[PDB]
Amino acid sequence: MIHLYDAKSFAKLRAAQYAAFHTDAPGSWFDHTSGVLESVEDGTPVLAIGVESGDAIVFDKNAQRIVAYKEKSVKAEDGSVSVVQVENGFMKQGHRGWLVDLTGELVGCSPVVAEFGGHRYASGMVIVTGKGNSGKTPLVHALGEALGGKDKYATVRFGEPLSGYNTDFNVFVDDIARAMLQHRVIVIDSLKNVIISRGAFDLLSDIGAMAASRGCVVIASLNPTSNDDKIVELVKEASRSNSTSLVISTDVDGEWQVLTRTGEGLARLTHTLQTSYGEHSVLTIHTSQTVIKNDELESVLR
Amino acid sequence: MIHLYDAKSFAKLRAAQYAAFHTDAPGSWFDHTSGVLESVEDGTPVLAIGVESGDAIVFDKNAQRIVAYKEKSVKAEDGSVSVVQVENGFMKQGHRGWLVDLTGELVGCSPVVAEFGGHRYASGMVIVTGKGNSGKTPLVHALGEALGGKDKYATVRFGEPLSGYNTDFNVFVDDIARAMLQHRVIVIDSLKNVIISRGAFDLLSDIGAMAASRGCVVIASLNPTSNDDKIVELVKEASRSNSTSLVISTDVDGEWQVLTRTGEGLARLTHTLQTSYGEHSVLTIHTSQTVIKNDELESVLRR
Amino acid sequence: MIHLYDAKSFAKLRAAQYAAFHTDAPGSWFDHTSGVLESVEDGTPVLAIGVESGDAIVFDKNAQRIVAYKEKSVKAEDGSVSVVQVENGFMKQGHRGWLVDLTGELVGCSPVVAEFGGHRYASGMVIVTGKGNSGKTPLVHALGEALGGKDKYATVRFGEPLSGYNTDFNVFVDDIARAMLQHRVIVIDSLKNVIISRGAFDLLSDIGAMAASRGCVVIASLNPSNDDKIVELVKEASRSNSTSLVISTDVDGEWQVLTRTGEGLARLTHTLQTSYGEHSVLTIHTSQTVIKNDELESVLRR
Amino acid sequence: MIHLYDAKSFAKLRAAQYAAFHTDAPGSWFDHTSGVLESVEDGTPVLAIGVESGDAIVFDKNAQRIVAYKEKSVKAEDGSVSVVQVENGFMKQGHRGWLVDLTGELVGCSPVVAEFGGHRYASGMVIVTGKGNSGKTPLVHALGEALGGKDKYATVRFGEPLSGYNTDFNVFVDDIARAMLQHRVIVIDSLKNVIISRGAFDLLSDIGAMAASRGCVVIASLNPTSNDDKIVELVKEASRSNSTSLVISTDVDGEWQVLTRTGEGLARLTHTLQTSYGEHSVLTIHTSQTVIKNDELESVLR
Amino acid sequence: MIHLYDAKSFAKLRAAQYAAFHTDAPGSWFDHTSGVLESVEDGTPVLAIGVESGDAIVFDKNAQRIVAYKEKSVKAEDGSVSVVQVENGFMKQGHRGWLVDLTGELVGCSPVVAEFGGHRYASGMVIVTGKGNSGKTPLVHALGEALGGKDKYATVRFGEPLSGYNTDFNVFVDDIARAMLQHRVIVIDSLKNVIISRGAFDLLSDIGAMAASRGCVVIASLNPTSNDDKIVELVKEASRSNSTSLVISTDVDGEWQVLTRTGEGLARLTHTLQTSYGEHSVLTIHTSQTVIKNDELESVLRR
Amino acid sequence: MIHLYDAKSFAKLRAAQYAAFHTDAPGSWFDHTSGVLESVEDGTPVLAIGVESGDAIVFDKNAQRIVAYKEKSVKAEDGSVSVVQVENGFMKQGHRGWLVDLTGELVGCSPVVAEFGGHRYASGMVIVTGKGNSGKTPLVHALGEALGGKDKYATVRFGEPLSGYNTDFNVFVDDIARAMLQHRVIVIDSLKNVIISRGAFDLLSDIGAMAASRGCVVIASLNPSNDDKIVELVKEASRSNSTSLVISTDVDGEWQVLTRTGEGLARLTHTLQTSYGEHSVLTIHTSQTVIKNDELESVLRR
Ligand SMILES: Nc1ncnc2c1ncn2[C@@H]1O[C@H](COP(=O)(O)CP(=O)(O)OP(=O)(O)O)[C@@H](O)[C@H]1O
Ligand SMILES: Nc1ncnc2c1ncn2[C@@H]1O[C@H](COP(=O)(O)CP(=O)(O)OP(=O)(O)O)[C@@H](O)[C@H]1O
Ligand SMILES: Nc1ncnc2c1ncn2[C@@H]1O[C@H](COP(=O)(O)CP(=O)(O)OP(=O)(O)O)[C@@H](O)[C@H]1O
Ligand SMILES: Nc1ncnc2c1ncn2[C@@H]1O[C@H](COP(=O)(O)CP(=O)(O)OP(=O)(O)O)[C@@H](O)[C@H]1O
Ligand SMILES: Nc1ncnc2c1ncn2[C@@H]1O[C@H](COP(=O)(O)CP(=O)(O)OP(=O)(O)O)[C@@H](O)[C@H]1O
Ligand SMILES: Nc1ncnc2c1ncn2[C@@H]1O[C@H](COP(=O)(O)CP(=O)(O)OP(=O)(O)O)[C@@H](O)[C@H]1O
Repeated sequence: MIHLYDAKSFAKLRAAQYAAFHTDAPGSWFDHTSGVLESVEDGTPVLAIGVESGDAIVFDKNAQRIVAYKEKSVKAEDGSVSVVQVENGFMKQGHRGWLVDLTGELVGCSPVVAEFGGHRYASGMVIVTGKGNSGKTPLVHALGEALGGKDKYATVRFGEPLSGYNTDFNVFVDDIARAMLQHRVIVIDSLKNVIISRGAFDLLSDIGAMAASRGCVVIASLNPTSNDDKIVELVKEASRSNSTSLVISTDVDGEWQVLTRTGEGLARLTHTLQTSYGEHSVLTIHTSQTVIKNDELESVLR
Repeated sequence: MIHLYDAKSFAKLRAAQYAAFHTDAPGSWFDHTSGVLESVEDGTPVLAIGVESGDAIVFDKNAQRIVAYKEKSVKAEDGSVSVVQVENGFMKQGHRGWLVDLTGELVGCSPVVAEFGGHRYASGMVIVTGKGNSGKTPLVHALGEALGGKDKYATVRFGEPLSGYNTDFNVFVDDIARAMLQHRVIVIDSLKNVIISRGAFDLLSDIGAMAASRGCVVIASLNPTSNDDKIVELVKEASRSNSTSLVISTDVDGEWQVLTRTGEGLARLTHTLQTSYGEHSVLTIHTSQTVIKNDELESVLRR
Repeated sequence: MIHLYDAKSFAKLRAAQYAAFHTDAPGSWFDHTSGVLESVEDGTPVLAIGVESGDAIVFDKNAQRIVAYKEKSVKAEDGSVSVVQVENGFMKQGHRGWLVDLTGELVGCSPVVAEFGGHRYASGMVIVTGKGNSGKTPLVHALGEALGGKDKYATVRFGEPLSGYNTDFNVFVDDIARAMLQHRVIVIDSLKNVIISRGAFDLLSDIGAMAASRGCVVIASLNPSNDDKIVELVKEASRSNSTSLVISTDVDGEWQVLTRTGEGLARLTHTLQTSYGEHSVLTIHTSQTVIKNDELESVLRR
Repeated sequence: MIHLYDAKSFAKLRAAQYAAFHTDAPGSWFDHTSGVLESVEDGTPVLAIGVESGDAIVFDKNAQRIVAYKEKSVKAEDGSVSVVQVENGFMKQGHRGWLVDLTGELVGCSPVVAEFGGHRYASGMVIVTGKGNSGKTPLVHALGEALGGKDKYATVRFGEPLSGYNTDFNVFVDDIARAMLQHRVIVIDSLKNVIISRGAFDLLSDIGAMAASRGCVVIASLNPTSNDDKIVELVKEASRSNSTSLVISTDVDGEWQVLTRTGEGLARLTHTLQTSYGEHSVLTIHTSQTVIKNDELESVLR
Repeated sequence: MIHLYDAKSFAKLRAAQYAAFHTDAPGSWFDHTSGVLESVEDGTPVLAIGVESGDAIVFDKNAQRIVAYKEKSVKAEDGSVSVVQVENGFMKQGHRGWLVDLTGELVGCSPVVAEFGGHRYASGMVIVTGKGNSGKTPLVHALGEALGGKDKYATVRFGEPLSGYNTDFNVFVDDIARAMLQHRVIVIDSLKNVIISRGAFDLLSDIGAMAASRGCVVIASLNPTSNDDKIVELVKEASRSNSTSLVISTDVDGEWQVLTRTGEGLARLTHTLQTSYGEHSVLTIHTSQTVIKNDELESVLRR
Repeated sequence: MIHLYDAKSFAKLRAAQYAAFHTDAPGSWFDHTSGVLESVEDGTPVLAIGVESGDAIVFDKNAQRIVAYKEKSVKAEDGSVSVVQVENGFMKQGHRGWLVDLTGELVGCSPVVAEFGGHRYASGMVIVTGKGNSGKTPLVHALGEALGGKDKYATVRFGEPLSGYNTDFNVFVDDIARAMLQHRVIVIDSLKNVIISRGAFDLLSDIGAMAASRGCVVIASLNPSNDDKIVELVKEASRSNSTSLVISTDVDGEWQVLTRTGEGLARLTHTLQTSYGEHSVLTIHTSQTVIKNDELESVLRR
């Protein structure tokens, strides 16, 4: 819905947005939204996500896909009406994203998902990428472990010529839906095959906001291997604007720069990570706030 | 409809167009068109806007979407007939835009929406853009507040990987329709995701005229930072010709140039704004008439 | 239909074409075709024009749109049959353009629409364009007034972010149809939004011939963007879709008018001076040379 | 159909092909094929041509369009079966082109259509084109007159912003069909608007063979005005390979080079024309065999 | 179907493939496959080829097109099932190409179609092409005559602005189907108009294998004289990989180089031809074994 | 399905992935998955693969295509539901790939398919490619023989102008399905014709994972044309759609083998020598080092 503001209520929102990342307890937003999801009546649609064609499939609070749901209308606070109808497995009426209000008056946040090694990490989508020798798959799994902390992290596998990997996009979004409904920390290997169908475009534009509204983090690897002007700019756009955070490799092997958006038109934060390998190529991130401007960001985006 | 003119009636129109921006009371056009909207019979379609596919959804005066409306014909002054029919939520007959006459004989106006810091601002669409370090989201909200004045301004959120943001285009146009039906000052964050489907193209071409006819201002942020020849020229065209005003960043951080179209084939006006940040990144525009030619405009249009 | 010629009847046509522009009374062709239109039986289709999709809508002599019309066949002089049928608002059978013969044996003309300041102006489409500081919207309205003379000129508004402007292409062609059925002098602001759907392409290719056959003039502004696809389409429309061309020059206020006088005839050029009065109203100052194709192509660069 | 050959019967064909251009009486082939057309039973389809969509409309021997025709099968000499069926104005079964055998065993010819000023001219399509100041519309009409000789030549008008011009492609092909069924010499002004829909592509590939099989000549003007690599190469291909002859302007104003294909894999012939203008821009070709190689042809094709 | 191999049975195949070109009697494969075709039951589909749309039309052993054929299933040796069904003139089930096994265990062959002037020529598709002054149409007819020897060669005409030429693609493939069902030596003039619809793409990819499996040769002219990067690379690909042999003109007028694939991953053979013209432009090839590497091939492929 | 991990269970997986390539008995994974396939109930769908259109055909354990199969739902361990339905030969519900779990908890492996000449070879897809004089078809057959060892290898033929070759894509995928259901070592000649329809794109993205999950190896030849669109698609398929890469070098007869050993594991390189015998039969001469991404990208240029 839309929101009305004056000087006073806008200052309150900016202060609440600041708190969502800087002062709130790591993972609290996730716990809150779980409660919201739990309070929903049984079989009521909570989430819809786009399939390859651009149609959308719909899920309830138990990550069960809904085949049939009679049309129902909900009048929101602003006066706008939300209609939802599902027929033969697909959304007849409604929109893509959260079909129930997870956020209320609190929007444009970057809720804090976890803290690790003296740094706070944002929910939403984190894109792991860059050129050079530093490996992306070992990094996503190490971050997934670290930010999961006490909790296990979920791995969604997609589009690699290795054993057990799904290559069907429609199963991919079904995995992603379920992961976001049930887990705070999610890893995606890999995002290469989506980078084009309507579903693939829908996902790039939908997932960061879906994740941020849930308070979960989706950590996807994206190898920018191609030299093609069409596809390489789509990697830059997804890295710059479709993602909530960006983890990118550097000149020095093992080293990475993390770029975090802290909220709606707020300062973007940067820090550096050191890493090293153990047995069977398991990566560990070494444990032991500065802002970045847009000219620094565009320089890094190469 | 079409309008017939001679030397005498054309001079009258140019003089009335001048008044709409230069002399009329800020926000008066908006108040007028509200009255017009209020006088419409209940459930009668007043506005239609295009969805992703290029179909269109339709609304009444209370920003309520219309599912069913029997075909009805209205004979305008020029002799042209307007037909409107809605079936299963979508427009079967009719056009995109205002389905009732908000403007009458007064066309090509650029109605003054507000005054702030010694400068008058136009209704229609304002595109906020440019390259460099100066931030666009803090600027749209500051302008939204300033031009709202005594009134609150409405925020439509779209296509950012942050909490509570809608990313479905069909909900976006539903938010925009409602905002324009009910508020003088509107902010859009952000216009990146529309910049391509028929709906997205329809919106770029429809919104400025919709806004200007209502006497409300839509203030949209558009980051041009990507470097593809296809998409960058579409940002220039939208900035040059789809927008009623243009707010663009400069070399000096915090500083912006405002370029305003004052009316149908009238002089384009430029002025400069200074800004600074307060607590939690809230931007304030500092408080305390010159024309710009097309070669100056094209020079500025490079970013 | 098709026309058969020998040396003698071809010389007659060239002489009649010469007269249509050079010697006939300004506006006489328009008056003639009005009479033709008036003589048509009531509700009989006279004009069809293409909508966004490439379908076409149809009108009668009173600029009223026709929803239903039973199939009817007309055998022309050459033996060719013209069939017209309208169903549910759209043309089922027939063609785009004038559905009744306005021209007879007299074709490839550039009928003279008006005279002003010692120069004759052609009916058909006039494209107003060029780069630099000289303004196009003030010029189309000044020309519209001047060529209207004793008569008012009709303004069709399209695709500008200003109050009261239509942005729906289907209403645009409905305005244009009506203007051409009822007025000698027509202004279009602006042609930028058509410059792509089938309707938009149909209009660029249809309007000059529609106008020239009626003996009315359509004066459209077209601001010429730096994309190779779109810029060449502006050159083609300026070179070959238009009957006349009005283009700005180095000196502010000054314009060159390039007029096609008929089917494979000499193209004529002259110069205009202009200045502004109050509320930005433009006046054209009151007080025959041919142009070759190498001069034309030189001028066509902007 | 297909044709079987040995050394002896192939030499006979080459000798008969030589005769079709070099020794046969000008216009004889046209007279022959008229007789063939006349001998066909009434209402039997003789010609089908493609409309904008790629569907095709069909005609009988009197250039009357056929709405309905029951499926009929004809067993040719080679054993191949030709099926023709027309329903609701369009071809349900059959092919584009001549639906009856005009040529028999005699194929790959360039039948001589006329003789004028000491030179023989081929039937098929003649494309008139080139850059520079020499005008194309005056030239097509002068050639149309000259090659028509005792007979009038037919003019098909298409896609110019002048009075009486059709701009609907479906009417254009209906005019062309009729012209070819009833006249030896045909002029087309202009071919710019086809140069893209399936019909337009079909026409470029169909018309030369249709014309050559009838023994009529279609003389089309094509202004190569565009500077676009996509469209300019399509003008070169149409000029090189879709046309039977090529008339192209030169450096010297008034002067043209005619390039004629004399038959299936035969020598291409070149000659030069002088021209000048009279009253109301009527062009006269001045009255008072050499082969061209492929490297000379490609040089000229610029 | 698929084929299983070990070292021993693979060596046998390579030796049999060698024989198909090098030692077998010229035209013997064609005679064999005729016998196979003759043994088929009446009206049973033997060949399907793609039309402009990508649908396919089907023929029997007498080159008669089939309108109706009830679904029938055939279990091959490998266990795979071939289903064929024709309805309303078009293939409802089945594939493009030979609908009956012409080849059995002997695959990847390159069967010898004829011998002329001390050189053996392969069945399959021969593309005649190149730039310069040497003419392609006189060459295809001369080769057609020479390789036909005692037998007449069939000419399929397509897409030239000359008398009696078909320009409809659907008739073209009907001519080609019939020619391949009934003749060892076939000429196509010209392949320019296919060089894009699904049928045209299907044909480029289907014809060489169809011809090679029959043991007939299709000799097509392809003028590459146009200069567009999209279309010129498609001429190179068709010349390099869609054709079984390649005949290409050289610097010296009248002279041509023939490049022959002798079999599945075997050595490619090159030789040179001299030619001259007689009466009414009839070309004669003058009468009285070396391998070419891929770098030599790619060098030659530039035109 | 998705998999949950902590530090401990992730280390176990990496150790199991290491074993799948490095320590497990060559071909053991293939033998296991055969057993799995054998245990399936008769006529139950086990594999679906995409046809030219993007629809998919489905097979059972005996490589017999399924025309009809009533909708059936299977609840997996993670809670996700797999639905399969086949109607009129095509998949109505379900996904592309293995329709039964071949891999369980063990995913992202590169199961060892064979050992030959002191080196271990991975299942999945091996792309054989490169520029220069070294021949690809003789190499795929030599590798097919060598890795087959005691077992015969299956050859799928596609898109060459030679006798007995299929050129229909729908038969190609039917051959591939069957080969993978029944054989450990598979050769494909050739992959040029797929390199574009939805099926062709689906296959490039599906085959490596299908093969790796089965524990069979598909060895395809791909000759790399000088078009920027198509050449980058060859690089992407070589870099990321394939499990291993065999590429020719400067020295004739010599090849470099690049092997992915598992999910985000070290890529291994070794060199092969070859020579020809009689009738062009190639023999690979009988008698671990890692490669970095900058070395890989250097090699990827051809
Ligand atoms: N023990 C070890 N020591 C150093 N580097 C290692 C390692 N194990 C794995 N890596 C690194 O991890 C990389 C593999 O991860 P990525 O960079 O994501 C490419 P990928 O995922 O294997 O395939 P892709 O290119 O298709 O995505 C290897 O190239 C290697 O540099
Ligand atoms: N306290 C502060 N001081 C200086 N600049 C600030 C600030 N708070 C916010 N900003 C500026 O606000 C900008 C954020 O808005 P923008 O960059 O214009 C659009 P966005 O929110 O980054 O979406 P995008 O990344 O998809 O473009 C930053 O570039 C930053 O420079
Ligand atoms: N009084 C005045 N003095 C000088 N120039 C004037 C003027 N009034 C108007 N103009 C010129 O006329 C121009 C307006 O017409 P145009 O620019 O050609 C159409 P536009 O308003 O830019 O809409 P567009 O987006 O379709 O181009 C202005 O740029 C201005 O320079
Ligand atoms: N009396 C005369 N003397 C010399 N040249 C003349 C002439 N009358 C006509 N022409 C020539 O004929 C030309 C017109 O024919 P074309 O070259 O075919 C262009 P067009 O047909 O007028 O428009 P197009 O460019 O849309 O096809 C003029 O440009 C002029 O050069
Ligand atoms: N008597 C003769 N002497 C020399 N060359 C001859 C000849 N007769 C014919 N030719 C050659 O045969 C060629 C004609 O065939 P090609 O050019 O290869 C295909 P085409 O018939 O021209 O169709 P295209 O123009 O669509 O390519 C001419 O280029 C010409 O050089
Ligand atoms: N006895 C031999 N000695 C040397 N080289 C041989 C040979 N036998 C075969 N070759 C080489 O192997 C190559 C054949 O395999 P490739 O070229 O890689 C596939 P192709 O036959 O060109 O079909 P393609 O069109 O799919 O590329 C020949 O170019 C040849 O150089």
